[PDB]
Amino acid sequence: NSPRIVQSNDLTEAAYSLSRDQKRMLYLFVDQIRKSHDGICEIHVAKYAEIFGLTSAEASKDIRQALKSFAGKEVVFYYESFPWFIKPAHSPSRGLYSVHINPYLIPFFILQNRFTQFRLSETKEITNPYAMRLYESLCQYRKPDGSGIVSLKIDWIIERYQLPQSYQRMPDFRRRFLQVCVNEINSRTPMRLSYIEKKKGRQTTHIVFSFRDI
DNA sequence: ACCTGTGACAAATTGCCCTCAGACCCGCCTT
DNA sequence: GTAAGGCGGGTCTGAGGGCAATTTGTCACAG
Ligand SMILES: [Mg+2]
Ligand SMILES: [Mg+2]
Ligand SMILES: [Mg+2]
Ligand SMILES: [Mg+2]
Ligand SMILES: [Mg+2]
Repeated sequence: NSPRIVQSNDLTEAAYSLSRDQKRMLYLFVDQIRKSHDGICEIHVAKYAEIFGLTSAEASKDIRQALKSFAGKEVVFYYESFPWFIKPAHSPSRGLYSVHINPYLIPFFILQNRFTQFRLSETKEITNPYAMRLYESLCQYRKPDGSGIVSLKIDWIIERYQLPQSYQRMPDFRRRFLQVCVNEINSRTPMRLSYIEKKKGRQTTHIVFSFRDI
């Protein structure tokens, strides 16, 4: 009976760079917003700890540092850029944080034909944020029986997930992004994932993912 | 030229550990 | 002896300060 996150495909496919801790918080904002609004959300240290199996101390550390690092981050919807926050976060009470999400993001969070959905228990053990991005993109194509198949273009992966510059060399892309993230998904989610490479000449251009549910 | 994979090293991140003051509660002293 | 109402101290939290072991980001070399 875990909380069911649903979100517009525009967010699944947006270009941005967030840490694991920031994305964990972002799922709860999207849930809060969705039960309704004006963008103001809230996070309690003690429930976050319980949700993600952390101590109170380490939850506090994760929230605090995540919140400070939102400053200056933008989100781009394909070409329109917005800041996530329009005011700094603050604590009215011990164990409580209050946050001001950009009100212009609300429509981008929630069209009834174009959406992505997963239960939070599916992603809360993933560590690498890129494996988080990848698992959201695959869910976007999932069927009721839990299977799907999709071809993603490599340049689009690099742009939207904002992979670091040295992964433009394909052997580094293979070793440090693709193999690690397919292993995490196979190990940390109920999804079972395989893939093959599409070539054009000597260049590899797309990755084709197939998956089913356990 | 282009392509691949591997070995090295640096920078970042993980779950831990400790300390100490804030909020909350309630047994006991006082009247 | 009882009973009602305030206070000091004890427990529960979370806001800080750290750590070493692993993972991620980068580039030389060779095939
Ligand atoms: Mg990072
Ligand atoms: Mg942490
Ligand atoms: Mg060529
Ligand atoms: Mg060598
Ligand atoms: Mg050569």
